[PDB]
Amino acid sequence: SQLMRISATINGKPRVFYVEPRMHLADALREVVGLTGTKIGCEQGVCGSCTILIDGAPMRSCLTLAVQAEGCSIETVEGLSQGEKLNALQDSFRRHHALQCGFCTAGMLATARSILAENPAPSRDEVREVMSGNLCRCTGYETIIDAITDPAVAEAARRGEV
Amino acid sequence: SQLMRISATINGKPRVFYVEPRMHLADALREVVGLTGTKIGCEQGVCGSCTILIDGAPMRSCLTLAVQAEGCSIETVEGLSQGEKLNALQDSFRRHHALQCGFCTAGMLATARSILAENPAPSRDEVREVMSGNLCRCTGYETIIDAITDPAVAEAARRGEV
Amino acid sequence: MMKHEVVALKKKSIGTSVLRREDTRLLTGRGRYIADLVLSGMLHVASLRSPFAHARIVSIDVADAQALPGVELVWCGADVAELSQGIVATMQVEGFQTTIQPLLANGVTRFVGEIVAVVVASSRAIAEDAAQLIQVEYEELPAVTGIEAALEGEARANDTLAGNVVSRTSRARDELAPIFASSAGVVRGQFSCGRVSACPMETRGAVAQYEWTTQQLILWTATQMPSFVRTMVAMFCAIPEHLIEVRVPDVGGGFGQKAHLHPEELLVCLLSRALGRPVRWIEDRQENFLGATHAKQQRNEMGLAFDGDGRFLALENRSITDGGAYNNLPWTQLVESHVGNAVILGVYKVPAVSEESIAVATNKCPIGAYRGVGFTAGQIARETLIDRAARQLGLSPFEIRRRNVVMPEDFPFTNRLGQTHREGTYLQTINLLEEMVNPEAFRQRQAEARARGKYLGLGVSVFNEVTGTGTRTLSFLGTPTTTHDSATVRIDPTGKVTVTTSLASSGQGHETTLAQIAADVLGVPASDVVIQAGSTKNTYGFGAYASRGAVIGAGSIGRAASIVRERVKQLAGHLLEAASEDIVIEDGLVHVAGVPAKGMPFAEVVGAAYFADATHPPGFDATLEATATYDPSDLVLANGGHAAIVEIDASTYATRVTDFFAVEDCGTMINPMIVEGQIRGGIAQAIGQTLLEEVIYDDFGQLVTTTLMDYLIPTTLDVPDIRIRHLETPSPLVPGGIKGMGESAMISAPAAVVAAVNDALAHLEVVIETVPITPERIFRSIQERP
Amino acid sequence: SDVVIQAGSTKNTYGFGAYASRGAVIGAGSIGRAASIVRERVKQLAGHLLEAASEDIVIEDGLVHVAGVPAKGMPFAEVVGAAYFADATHPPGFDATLEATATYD
Amino acid sequence: WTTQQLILWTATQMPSFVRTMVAMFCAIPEHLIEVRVPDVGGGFGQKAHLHP
Amino acid sequence: MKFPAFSYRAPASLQEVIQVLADDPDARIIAGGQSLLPLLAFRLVYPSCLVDLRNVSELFEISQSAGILSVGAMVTHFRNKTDPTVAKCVPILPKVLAHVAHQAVRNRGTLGGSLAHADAGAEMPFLMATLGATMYIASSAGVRSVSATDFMKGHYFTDLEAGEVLVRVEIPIPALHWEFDEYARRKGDYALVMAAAGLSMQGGRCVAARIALGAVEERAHQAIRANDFLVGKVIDESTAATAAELATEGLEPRSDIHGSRDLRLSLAKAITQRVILKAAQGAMY
Amino acid sequence: MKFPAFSYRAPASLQEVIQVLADDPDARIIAGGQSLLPLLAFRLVYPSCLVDLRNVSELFEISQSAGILSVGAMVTHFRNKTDPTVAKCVPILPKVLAHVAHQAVRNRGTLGGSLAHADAGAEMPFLMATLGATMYIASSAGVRSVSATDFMKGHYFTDLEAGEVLVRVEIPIPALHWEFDEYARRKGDYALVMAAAGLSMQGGRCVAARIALGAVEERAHQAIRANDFLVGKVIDESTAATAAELATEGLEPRSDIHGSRDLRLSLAKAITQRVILKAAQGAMY
Ligand SMILES: Cc1cc2nc3c(=O)[nH]c(=O)nc-3n(C[C@H](O)[C@H](O)[C@H](O)COP(=O)(O)OP(=O)(O)OC[C@H]3O[C@@H](n4cnc5c(N)ncnc54)[C@H](O)[C@@H]3O)c2cc1C
Ligand SMILES: Cc1cc2nc3c(=O)[nH]c(=O)nc-3n(C[C@H](O)[C@H](O)[C@H](O)COP(=O)(O)OP(=O)(O)OC[C@H]3O[C@@H](n4cnc5c(N)ncnc54)[C@H](O)[C@@H]3O)c2cc1C
Ligand SMILES: Nc1ccn([C@@H]2O[C@H](COP(=O)(O)OP(=O)(O)OC[C@H]3Oc4nc5nc(N)nc(O)c5nc4C(S)=C3S)[C@@H](O)[C@H]2O)c(=O)n1
Ligand code: SMO
Ligand code: SMO
Ligand code: FES
Ligand code: FES
Ligand code: FES
Ligand code: FES
Repeated sequence: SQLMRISATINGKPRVFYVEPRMHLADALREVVGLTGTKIGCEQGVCGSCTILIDGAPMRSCLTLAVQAEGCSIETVEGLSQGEKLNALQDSFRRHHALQCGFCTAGMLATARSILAENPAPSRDEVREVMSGNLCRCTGYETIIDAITDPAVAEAARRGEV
Repeated sequence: SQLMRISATINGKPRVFYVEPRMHLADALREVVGLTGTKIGCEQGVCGSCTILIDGAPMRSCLTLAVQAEGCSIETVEGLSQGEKLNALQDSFRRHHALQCGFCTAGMLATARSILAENPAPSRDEVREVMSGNLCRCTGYETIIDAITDPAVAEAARRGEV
Repeated sequence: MMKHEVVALKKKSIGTSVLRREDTRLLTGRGRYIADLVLSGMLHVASLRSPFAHARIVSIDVADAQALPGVELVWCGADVAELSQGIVATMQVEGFQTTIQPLLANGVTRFVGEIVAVVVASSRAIAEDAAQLIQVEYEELPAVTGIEAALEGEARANDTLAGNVVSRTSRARDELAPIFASSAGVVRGQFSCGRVSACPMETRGAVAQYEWTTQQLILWTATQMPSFVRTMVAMFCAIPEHLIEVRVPDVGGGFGQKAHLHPEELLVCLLSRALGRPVRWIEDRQENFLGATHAKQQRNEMGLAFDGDGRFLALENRSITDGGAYNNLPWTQLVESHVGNAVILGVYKVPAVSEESIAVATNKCPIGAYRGVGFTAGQIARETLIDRAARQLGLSPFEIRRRNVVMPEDFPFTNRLGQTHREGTYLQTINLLEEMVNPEAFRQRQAEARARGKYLGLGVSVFNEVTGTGTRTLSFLGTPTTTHDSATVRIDPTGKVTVTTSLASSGQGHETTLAQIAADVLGVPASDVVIQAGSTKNTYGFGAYASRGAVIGAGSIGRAASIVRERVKQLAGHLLEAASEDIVIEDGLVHVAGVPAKGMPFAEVVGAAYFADATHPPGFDATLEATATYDPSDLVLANGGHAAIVEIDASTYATRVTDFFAVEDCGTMINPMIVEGQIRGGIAQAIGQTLLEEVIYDDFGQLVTTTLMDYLIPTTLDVPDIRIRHLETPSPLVPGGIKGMGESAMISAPAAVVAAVNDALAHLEVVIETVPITPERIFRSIQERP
Repeated sequence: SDVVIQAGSTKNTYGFGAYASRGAVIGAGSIGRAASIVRERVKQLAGHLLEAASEDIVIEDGLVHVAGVPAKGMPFAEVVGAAYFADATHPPGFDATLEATATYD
Repeated sequence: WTTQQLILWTATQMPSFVRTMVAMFCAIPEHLIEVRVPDVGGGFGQKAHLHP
Repeated sequence: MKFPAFSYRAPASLQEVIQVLADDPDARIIAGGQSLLPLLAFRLVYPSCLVDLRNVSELFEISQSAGILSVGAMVTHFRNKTDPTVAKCVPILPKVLAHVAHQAVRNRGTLGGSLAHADAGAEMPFLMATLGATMYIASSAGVRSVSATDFMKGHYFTDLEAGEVLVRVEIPIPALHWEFDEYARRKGDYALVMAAAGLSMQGGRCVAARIALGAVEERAHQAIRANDFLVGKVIDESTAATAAELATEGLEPRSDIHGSRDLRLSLAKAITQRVILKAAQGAMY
Repeated sequence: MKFPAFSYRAPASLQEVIQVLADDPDARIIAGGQSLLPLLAFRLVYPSCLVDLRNVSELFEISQSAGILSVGAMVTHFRNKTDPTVAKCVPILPKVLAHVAHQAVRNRGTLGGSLAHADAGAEMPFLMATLGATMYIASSAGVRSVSATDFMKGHYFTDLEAGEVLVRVEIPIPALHWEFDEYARRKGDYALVMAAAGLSMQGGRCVAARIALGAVEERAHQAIRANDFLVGKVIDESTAATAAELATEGLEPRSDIHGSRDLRLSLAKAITQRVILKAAQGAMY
């Protein structure tokens, strides 16, 4: 067979999917698993739109073979909201108008959660530095920085709810 | 796996589909194979809306287990037209206004094809007799009898193209 | 009122039998019905129903069902009650008892088949598996099993009501006793019709998709009234209306059954919102018999008094409807007897009338609308008595009718019950029908049938019918309701036309006929027009029912098309130097009426309207898309007649309808081919109701007919070839003179068959006043002969 | 919150789209013209019911009332409901259509 | 083909324009064409052109 | 209305079929499925596994030998109604099958399935008993035979024991000339009453008669009183009428929504008289 | 932009990886995939199979022994930049890694992958050569070693032969105090030029110096002229400036869309001067 059985945990749920080695993880999540939240803007690892968390670490899903997801715990944007409510970070993005077309948002959230996991209240400079690998063509970035440093986001991060 | 690998030819093409024994052929064609032309109106073998041809013979697909399709050649309404044009029988149904809501049509065509295969020019009485197992709530049947006995249909039947 | 406007048009496409554009997808398996819809993550609902006609629900245990793998949710009446109290159905009628039908029985069930619990699972099969795991404890209560018990018994069908009489009305109460006592002749009958099911080949179904991130709900449903469903879901589920869209796929037959709000339609919306995933409800054949609606069950104790010449002196009718446990929405139990008695005089002049309409609640599924509604029962009773009166006097059934029908010289004529006849072919229909039948030859054939042990009978039925049903008609029927039906028409830049309607089709050809109407109004080929339907995103209307589609469609599309047509005329007149009022559009040519050379192609004028600012006259409104509602200014009465010949075997009591003749006058026919299809379809259902079909509830309230094995609908062997003739009396209240006719055959054809059976057995001095007329009933009638 | 914007389909309306900083303006103008057509019909009905000239009717905070007299007002929903389902409340020559289309430039 | 209708989903800033142009350049009757626009991830004028 | 869950097997041999049914008491056989699936759709039966007989070739055989027609249990109504051998040996069989359901159902339904289902209103159980056929039933222990009359014990009641498989039916080539008829709302519909008349005519006089009524009672009714009466008589309207009365007296049909007891009897008498006259007509032909 | 087709294997041992590569010449190794996948996306390479090293645990080891830091080929930039042993033994490593791409890329990229890819503008090939590291390469014939300088032969050109696997890199713990810097359009961007300076001071006088420039030419440039000049001098602005000129004279950068030869040299000089002063600062204090 050309397809390979891959076992990985996605957004807290153990999943089994079949993919050919030639397919990257971004495409697998989108087309095989059916989670289109992960976006593709370059497939070269530069734009960061496909950024997701693998075993808690942000990685480019376009530069990860789907087969390399074997035995890993993946988190995509779809797994963020708890129940039918935006979590603290998502709500902050909305309140600060940190998105327009929304295409870069999934990747932004992934990197942002990584930052907040290590530091609940990073400085604007630290945020601009770590977020420099995620491109946005609509916002001018300032409001994204505002959203990430919002006090409600810091509080949620401290309680481990970001 | 409670699913069984079934091998059957559908509309001239060899197909392989997986189904549970508890699923009848009508549901398998519609939901597993994706050919929704076959309709379900009673699931008791009475209405005839799910009538299809299996190895050239009309049968109730709601009363045939999907697993019983193994090794059989199935013909659904989707296989009738050739090259994006209605065939003689279909065109006749249209010219004589032999359908309204169209729900009984797939089954009507299956039985009609069978009739025409044995006799290209059946009498109106013969058609009413053989079609008595296909229910239509819209038309009053007269125009379906008209369509099947149309001279262009008989001609096409003789040329083996109905 | 602007909604009354009757736009002017030159008929070109209208009147021609254009082949149906929908046929191609419907003949290739590419129709898209409700069960064919596929949505990602779609879940399935199954229902557990009450096995008792009336019972208290002591307890319900759904733990095991909830635990079964694949099951996502299990609700009982209490769960639903928190989200919606149910379907509220009422009427602006004095003494009418409002009913609120709970989506799921809660604490008590009021009819076998009522839903007591629902299960949503990964598949329909698994949902059913889980439903069988639900444990329910009942306490059977005395049930109301029929009209007699409802009126004279102690048991109450619906405990939220005061007594079992849901509605009681009498619009005419003349003193008739002395007339019946002194008239030269009298004929009376205690007619009864059993319940029947619309029994469409495609059962009911709906799929809801609620999206929490937008708070928007999309409800796909096989309905004849999309705008109505959208508004009711909003009200009964307390969901903002603008956040709801109802979509209608191709529908496999409706016939009125799909012209009701179903508890399940609300349930899937509630379920999808609760689960955050699509929820699909596709009922099986048994559920269609158990939990949809039944129709036609009324008893009519009718009496007709007449003089020595056959002139009708008085008509008395006590009509009672077996309404079921609740009032269906939106027709209610008034759908039978109430609206039926309003037109009980039909086409005849009867000076003295006394009638009463009674609707009673029983522990059965609610009575509902089915092609012809309550008009059918009275038609059967009156026409049968009229034929009996004729035989008693030695007059032909055609002659006695000529002596009582509203005559050509009589129009306009207002009968005793307030119906004004303005334009129709009553007399001409009787004469044409007789010519078609050739009674002289029938008498010869009949006499020669006795020698073969066959009873041949001729039955006649002449009718008139309210069509284009809108506000005015609903007022006349005693069920006050204001209607609203808008259409949108856009002339696309290249000169093509896009029409959007609120009308929903279930096989009657709107996709083709509405295009024919729009084409004629704008003076373009029908092939250049497309009809958009099945979405509430634009336009708003009551839908297709009461033979109103052709009329309402003609009127609304007419008005909307007229608005943009006028703007095209204004621009054309400006360029051609002529008053807009003098511009016409014909065969795609926009020109000065009477002067084709002084014109421009339609596409060129439209092109300029969109993209040539400099060509616009001052004050011009370049908008080439408009919307308008339409409602006829008065009744739009269609008419016709039917004659049936039946043969009954003297030894086996087998009955066969050997001939059927139809005369129809629906004003201007849009598509003769489609109209005849409607006539033949209605005639088949009529034969079904009169000789084969019956939904049966036994003495305990159990539904004994839940399969196609026990519920017999006509086959190719039950319906004969049918002969049809047409007459056209244009309505001045509808563009093109169009009148409706969808229900015509189911109003009148049943009467023709019943009359035929009675004519066949007349020589034995036997009558049959109950439908369906089965071999058992014929056997019994003949055995008890005098 | 009582309004929803439908876009992304050519089934109804026709426009050049969003470009040259025209969205807010073209949207305001076209939606304004369309809403005004139906707004006037609501005022005509409200005027009839409140016995006042349409030009003196104002709709603010979901209240349809005579300018300066919010005392003789009716909630928006009540007037609209009558427009759709209360034929007897309609003034002579009224056009009950509460959906309209208009181009703006 | 059974309805002769075309649905074109496209990330465009000018849907009506695209619909009219498809009809013109492909000789397909305009009333049988519907253009749909899903959420679009930025255009800035680039998606305000008819693409081959 | 969806079938309950179950496993599926289609063994290539009879012994394996017998073994599976024997090993699993809840397993049930499936042939054409035209009676079983509707039952499953109504969830009136809950088999653990369905054992298809499609791959047991011998059950599809039709043959003749020494005055007897052998029809395998898996022979479809369609084949029985069109097969040359059957047509020449037992011509009454295809004439009766014309009344059974419709084309589509007949393309799947089998003789064995019809007999095992044993609907008291079915044509095959009635006909086989009337024609004096013999059923051959297989079990782990071997093959046993039983008359068609003993096989059909009542509505949905046969002599079939747990784990047994009806293998074939052997029909003696009739000496009597048979004619059949029935009363159904519409041809193809389950009959309210059916009747068969087998006659032997020597001249224009009846020498032997076998009159049978079906669907009136739970089992075929061999009208001995009518048989005896017809012996030695010239069959005419009055005689056929008297025999019809004798054939229906004592019968007790069940009253239901499709017909009362009295209607049933009246119809049974009318149909019986009709078939007797028809058989007399054909016999002398 | 989709990868061409290929098979995949992720063997549990180094020996097996070697066997796979030996048996299939068209097979290629995949580590973090951050440099190979982009090439596959452009279809610049067509491997028959990709052999993942993810399951070869020995390649993930980090250890120190007798003055030398051992880093396995599969150690990610992230681990190298945060590991305690690496930080204590070779503090210049994590400081250089801060310039490599961004967090997401450093979470998958590895030391071995970076070295084997051998981009002339990459930090690791430059740093390892400059630090005098030794690479250990395994093949079917055994394990061999080569200096980091000899390992990096040019842009996308290493001493690696067909079927070989870089197993680990051994870095001698430095006696010199190192500082690093580079010029990149934006921090993280591939540098136009990078420089490293390692110094030893006796009071305010330099006694040992190692100046190296990378990304200017295809291989790291050890500025011997500069090294020899700095020895014995007090390192101030003017001295660092002269050393910078000595370090860049002779270099031949290539002009492209991101910078001309002259710009490159100007930048090389500025960056080198800066790092030298920074190194002298850290060395003395
Ligand atoms: C709409 C409709 C109308 C019909 N009308 C009529 C009619 O008018 N007249 C008529 O007589 N029939 C009628 N039938 C039924 C038809 O004849 C069935 O095919 C028949 O009754 C059952 O045969 P089958 O091969 O389908 O068997 P199946 O349905 O598979 O099963 C029949 C039963 O017999 C058992 N069984 C099957 N084969 C064997 C065997 N060899 N040994 C032991 N047990 C076995 C099965 O386990 C099951 O319990 C109708 C069916 C339908 C759906
Ligand atoms: C947007 C972007 C920006 C980047 N910016 C920089 C930057 O600023 N500086 C920089 O230095 N790098 C940069 N990188 C590249 C990054 O450092 C890569 O991770 C590294 O160059 C390759 O390591 P890898 O583990 O991903 O290996 P892979 O991509 O898997 O492959 C490396 C190559 O070496 C081979 N290979 C891998 N491991 C071995 C082994 N142990 N033995 C033998 N052959 C082997 C492979 O077959 C392949 O040819 C960037 C990458 C991206 C996507
Ligand atoms: N003068 C006229 C009148 C009617 N027509 C055509 O015949 C149709 C039915 O006529 P109309 O009386 O206008 O009624 P509706 O269009 O509103 O259809 C509903 C009507 O249609 C009937 N016929 C049905 N036919 C089918 N196939 N399916 C249903 O569900 C039907 N339901 C019934 C019932 S019940 C009803 S209320 C119209 O749509 C039109 O295409 C025409 O060509 N010219
Ligand atoms: O929908 Mo028709 O009026 S019963
Ligand atoms: O779409 Mo903006 O006009 S360049
Ligand atoms: S799509 Fe992965 S980095 Fe751009
Ligand atoms: S919001 Fe559009 S690219 Fe970021
Ligand atoms: S659904 Fe199969 S016969 Fe009705
Ligand atoms: S066309 Fe509607 S049921 Fe036949």
